[PDB]
Amino acid sequence: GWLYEIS
Amino acid sequence: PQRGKDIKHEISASLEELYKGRTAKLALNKQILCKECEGRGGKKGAVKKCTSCNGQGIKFVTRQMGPMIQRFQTECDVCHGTGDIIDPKDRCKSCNGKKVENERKILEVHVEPGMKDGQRIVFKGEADQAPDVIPGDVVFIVSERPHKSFKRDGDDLVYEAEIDLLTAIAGGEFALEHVSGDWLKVGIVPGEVIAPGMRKVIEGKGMPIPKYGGYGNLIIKFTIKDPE
Ligand SMILES: [Zn+2]
Ligand SMILES: [Zn+2]
Repeated sequence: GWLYEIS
Repeated sequence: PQRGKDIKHEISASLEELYKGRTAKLALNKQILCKECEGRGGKKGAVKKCTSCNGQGIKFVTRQMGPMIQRFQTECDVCHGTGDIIDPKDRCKSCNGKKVENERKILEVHVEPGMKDGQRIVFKGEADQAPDVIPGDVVFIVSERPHKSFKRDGDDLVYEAEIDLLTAIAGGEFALEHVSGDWLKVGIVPGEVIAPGMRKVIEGKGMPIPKYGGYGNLIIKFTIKDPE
């Protein structure tokens, strides 16, 4: 699992 | 019975951001259970346990040479990586038998005003999942971005101000830019500031307080210069 910020 | 590993993600924030608080829409990409499966691997009540391997696609063979060795043997007859299932077409299509798929969901993490660096915000059960595992958590950890004017100490703000020898000896105005767009003028009386180690303390001018409210102080430090 990995993430990133929207906008 | 097998907890899934957590996903730790730190979120940066400027001191001014942790000042008014912030909200961030985060995109989580993780392994999820096959939807047209519900994790089953096949049709409701189709998949069958591996007889040749009462669990995983594992079998143990014991060959000899000098000494006797227990050589773990994989592919269990009609299994391996999946000690079960079988039946040509009772399997997904949306998961082809791998029981899991990708999912992109959005989480909105609210960084509340006054949140310290290293602070944790736990999202229960949102971590990756696999058939058998209790998915772990998605843990965000607030990371305090470096600042070009302030240093944080608990709930206060430490500010090193460069003042002229003249200002310090005769007294006078002086101004700085608070984490809150507001500009702050500070007045000091003659001599007040020249002592070694001197620190000026200004009431509630230094950061929001997590449990309660109000704010900490703005501790000022002085660097005195005189040309020529
Ligand atoms: Zn098997
Ligand atoms: Zn499936």
